[PDB]
Amino acid sequence: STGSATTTPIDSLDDAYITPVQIGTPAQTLNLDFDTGSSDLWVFSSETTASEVDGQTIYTPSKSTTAKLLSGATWSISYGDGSSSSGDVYTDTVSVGGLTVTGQAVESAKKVSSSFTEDSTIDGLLGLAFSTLNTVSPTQQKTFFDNAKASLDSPVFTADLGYHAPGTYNFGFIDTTAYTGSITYTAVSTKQGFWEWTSTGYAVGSGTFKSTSIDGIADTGTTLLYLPATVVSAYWAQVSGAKSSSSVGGYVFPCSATLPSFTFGVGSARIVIPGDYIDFGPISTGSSSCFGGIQSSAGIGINIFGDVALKAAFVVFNGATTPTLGFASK
Repeated sequence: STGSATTTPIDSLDDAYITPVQIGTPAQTLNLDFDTGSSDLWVFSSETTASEVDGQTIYTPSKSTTAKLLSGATWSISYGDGSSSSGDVYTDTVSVGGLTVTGQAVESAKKVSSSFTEDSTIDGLLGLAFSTLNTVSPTQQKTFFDNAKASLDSPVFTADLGYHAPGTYNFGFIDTTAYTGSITYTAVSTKQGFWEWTSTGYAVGSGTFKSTSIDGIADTGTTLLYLPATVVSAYWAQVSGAKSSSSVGGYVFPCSATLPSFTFGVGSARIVIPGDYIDFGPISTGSSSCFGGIQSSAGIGINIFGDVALKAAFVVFNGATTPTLGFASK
């Protein structure tokens, strides 16, 4: 089997992407944030505290003839941005782009943190990291991809995120028309539960490529590109007026600036992020200070190839017995 679904930016900055997901019988369609940096499929639901729902579409398990409570199971998650959610668990039928999994753990939120409530466009998350990170207790549950894998034509999914435009998540096949050139594959460590890999270096604008190993994770659920402070300083030094602002929380630059591109290495190959992709707009409405899309990871503990980087590529998440990542230009 295969599946194919369009993913759509939630706003004009590409802050996140939502993909329609069918849950239950009859289907309840929720727009989920597919997140290769986490491993829980959780949804706003009829069980979510009413004051914490503000415009999201909810899953109502009592209206699904295929829903079953997973007795005793609870979940609780905290993300790198400080947000969180928790609740209980049902199993139900879940379909993405025509690919159906029966008995998928659907984690129903009883509580969500304010950032989720305040984002009416995201009805939940669909995790695509390794199932070892799944938070369900006392019996850890498998991701949608893990459950689907054996049925797929090939044990892979691909992320093709758009710049200010829709893109595609495919399951079970490589669309060879969706990228240019060849796909360069690179080794993955699953030791932290992430799609963790090592970039071979970087360049700023038309500058020379610096060969240096940068370990990080491919994370569709993170907006920006978080890299070591040395790398980030080298980038923003090429933007007149750019500076790191403790009060704003990162590098800012004059909105009148033209940003240079940023290149990252994948083996001997190179992925070029156009300068425009690094502009995240005014820090507040009407400001002439703009927020940068490349930020320091120094306070995170891990480097994160978030959407800024991933949307410059066609990305293969190869879930074979030894997983690997593939990147192509597009």
